[PDB]
Amino acid sequence: QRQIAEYTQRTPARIPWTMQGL
Amino acid sequence: QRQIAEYTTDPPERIMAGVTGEKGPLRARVSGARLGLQRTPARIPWTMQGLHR
Amino acid sequence: LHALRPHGNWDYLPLHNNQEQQETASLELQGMKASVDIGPNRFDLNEKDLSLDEEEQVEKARLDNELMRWRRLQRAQGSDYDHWMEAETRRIQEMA
Amino acid sequence: QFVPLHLAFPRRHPNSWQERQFHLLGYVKWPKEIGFYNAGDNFELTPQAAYRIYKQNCDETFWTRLHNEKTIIHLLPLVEQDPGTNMVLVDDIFRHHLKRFGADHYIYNAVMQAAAFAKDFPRCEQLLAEMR
Amino acid sequence: DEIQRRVADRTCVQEQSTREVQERWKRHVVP
Amino acid sequence: DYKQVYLPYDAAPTERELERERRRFKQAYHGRMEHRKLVEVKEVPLNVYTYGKEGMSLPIAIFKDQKDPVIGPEWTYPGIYENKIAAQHW
Amino acid sequence: GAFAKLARSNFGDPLPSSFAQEPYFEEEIEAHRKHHRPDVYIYKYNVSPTHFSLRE
Amino acid sequence: RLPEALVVEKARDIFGRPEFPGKRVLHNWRFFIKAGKAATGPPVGQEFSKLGLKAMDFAKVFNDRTKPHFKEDVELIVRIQVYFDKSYLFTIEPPPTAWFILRALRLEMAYEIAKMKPLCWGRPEYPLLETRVRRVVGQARRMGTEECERYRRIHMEQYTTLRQRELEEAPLIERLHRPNMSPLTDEQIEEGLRDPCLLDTLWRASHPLSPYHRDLRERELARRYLNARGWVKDMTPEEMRIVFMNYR
Amino acid sequence: GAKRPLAVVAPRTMHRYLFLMHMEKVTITVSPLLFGYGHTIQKAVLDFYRRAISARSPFPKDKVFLFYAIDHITPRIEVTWLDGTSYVPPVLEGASSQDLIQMVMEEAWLAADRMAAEGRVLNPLAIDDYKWDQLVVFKKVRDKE
Repeated sequence: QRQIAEYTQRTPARIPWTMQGL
Repeated sequence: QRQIAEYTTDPPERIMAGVTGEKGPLRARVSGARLGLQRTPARIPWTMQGLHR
Repeated sequence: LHALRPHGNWDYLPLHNNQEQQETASLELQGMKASVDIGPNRFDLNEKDLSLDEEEQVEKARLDNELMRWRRLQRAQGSDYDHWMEAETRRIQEMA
Repeated sequence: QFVPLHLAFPRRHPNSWQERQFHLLGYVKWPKEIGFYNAGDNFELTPQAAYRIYKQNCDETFWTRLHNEKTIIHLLPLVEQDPGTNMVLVDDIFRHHLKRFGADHYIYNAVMQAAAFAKDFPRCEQLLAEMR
Repeated sequence: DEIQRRVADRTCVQEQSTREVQERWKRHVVP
Repeated sequence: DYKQVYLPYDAAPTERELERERRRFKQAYHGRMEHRKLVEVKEVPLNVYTYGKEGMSLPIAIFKDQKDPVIGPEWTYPGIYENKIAAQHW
Repeated sequence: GAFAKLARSNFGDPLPSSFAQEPYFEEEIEAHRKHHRPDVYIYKYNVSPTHFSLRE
Repeated sequence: RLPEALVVEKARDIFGRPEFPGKRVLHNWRFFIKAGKAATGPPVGQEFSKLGLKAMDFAKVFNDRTKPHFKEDVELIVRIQVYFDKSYLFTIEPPPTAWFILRALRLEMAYEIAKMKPLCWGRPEYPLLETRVRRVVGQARRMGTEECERYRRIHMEQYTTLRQRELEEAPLIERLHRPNMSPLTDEQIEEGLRDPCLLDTLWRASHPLSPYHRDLRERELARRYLNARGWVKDMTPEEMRIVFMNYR
Repeated sequence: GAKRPLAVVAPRTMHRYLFLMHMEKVTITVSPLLFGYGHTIQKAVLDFYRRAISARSPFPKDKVFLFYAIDHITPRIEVTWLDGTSYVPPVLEGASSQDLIQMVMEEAWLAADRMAAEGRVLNPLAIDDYKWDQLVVFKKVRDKE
């Protein structure tokens, strides 16, 4: 009674453009 | 049953459960149980006796 | 050779100074230089990437065992009392 | 070249040195009922002593599914010899395993092999179906 | 106890939950 | 050159005050320890009240359209009142 | 000989390698078996379709 | 504290950090080149001849970038990083503090100068200038009341709250480069994941003997020091330092 | 599904680099959340990914894929061959990047044997620009000692 009273996923990495664009 | 398995099993055991070595099972899986250390074969070679920091 | 020198076409690239200055340089122009055009971009290429054959592996293990036994034999060669006392007092001064 | 550096024969240790090194390494001479060194000089634990240490250390923090598996392994020949009374011990081990760790490939395969030795193919089929 | 202390100190990458659940079951079953 | 954009005060100073401030700033100490010797400072500006406090344009621009940035009050700059005490030769 | 024939040159390298002062080699198994060995165990012995061994 | 908006935009454009590929670097040149001048001799051309690359291709883009909308006769730093693929990345940087002090001499001046030298133009706030103005005045020295008593504490409070806000808002890249004792947010996680150099900083933080691992090691050593010479378990390092300084 | 029995003895080679010619694709899922828990494992997996990017291939950037998993148990490496078989090299503590490379290359040789036995044709290994880049450091070390 007293207690109630007190109570109330998988993302791919981004390669840099200097490496992926060529 | 499933919840008790997940609550008792640790990441290392649940990783090494399905792993198998070249000489057979993993040494960790084989020696995880030791009813007294007198029963251990001590199959570590002299090149592997060493232990890094 | 002066006619077909490297980068000799830059005089003809821009047909006019105004048209050349109209273009605005960006950091992409700097970044594009770091990318090799013909070959693929690779992270690292060092001596550790050199694969070894069976004979090379056996020879390397033999050289390592030779180095081990050489260190062991030098522990006794340098154990001449003079050099041994030298190393002993050096270690004493190091720890002190 | 002809002067040998090392020598495997003749031996370089008398009989007393065997006992000396055995007591130096830290091993203890246990009675035969607990365990002994077999023909291959490997330490072998009696199934009775295995079940005893199981009953005594099943509650401690260092007990493991692999320890239960090894206990069933040690009980296997006694189970083969007498499938009537030793299956009770195996079932007790499985009950404690379900209480502590639960369902596991280790314990299920161990009890499957135990039933296979005890000549219970219906029980083996039941265990496989339970796994599935 | 010795081997678990050594392996914990030398690994240093683990989770205390697995070590705690076993000692809790011990506290619940033994005394 | 230094370019006086605005005056930081409203009362023009006098020659006697300017000279006394210059003579007072002409001497300064070097280091903070037992080996402390009094030295004379060189290249003292003719004005002290309007040298590096407020109302000047420092020629530190890097850019075409970047004008010589103006000099603000003492208090618009953070940490400075504690720097005047802690940024010494300890 | 094959490499020398491809390179169109004779090779006379002497004493290429001695075995060892104590040659030792452990047992080697099939290419697929040495990496796909299952953990099949019986009473106290690892049992593979080609090998036996002691387990603990 | 912050420069003019147009000056900041212009600085962000000129002093940019292109996405580095992360290859094994060969070396790093720190050269001093002016805006309207093309260096192709001993300072830069000799190095490019030693390396085998063409200095003309670099001088062309440099003169195309730094020459317009810049004041004439302004010494600018250039950091060039060369990789194992014989490829270089050059980044422009404002004049050195020595040149700035020389131009100023022919705290207000010092702060206005230090306004031009942040560590990253992507965030001109971090780091706070009042920390680097100390080094600026130190280099200047190496070369050659009622309002103050309240402004000191006002500035102390502002510095402390801004340092706390920076410690809280440290991004994922800064978190991986240097550890942080504040909870990490999923928003900052995604912000760091969008960055391409995440993999490179991750590898550099995973490799041992790194600054990140050194900070972790010194944290562990401080923990062991507390566990060994602590009066009580729940002892804070501040009170431990107080005990040390008061007990000698 | 093969017409001939498989090989018995495998070639012995210290595999230092990857060879993605007989390999369709690789997906390395790694967790960038915390590294004080996997300093060894994270470093090993990251350096393995780096070597896979720098591996021997015409365009390894098209075959290598990296996946950040914000909430992951342990870094995984899935390899799919030309046939489509899925293999998982287990990663444990103490395993090095060279160890992972050797595992993957041994399994790749086994899979290539399987393809050749099933009847699938495979592009053979020959002299490539990667081989020239490797002879570069070969010349370097032979001039060193």
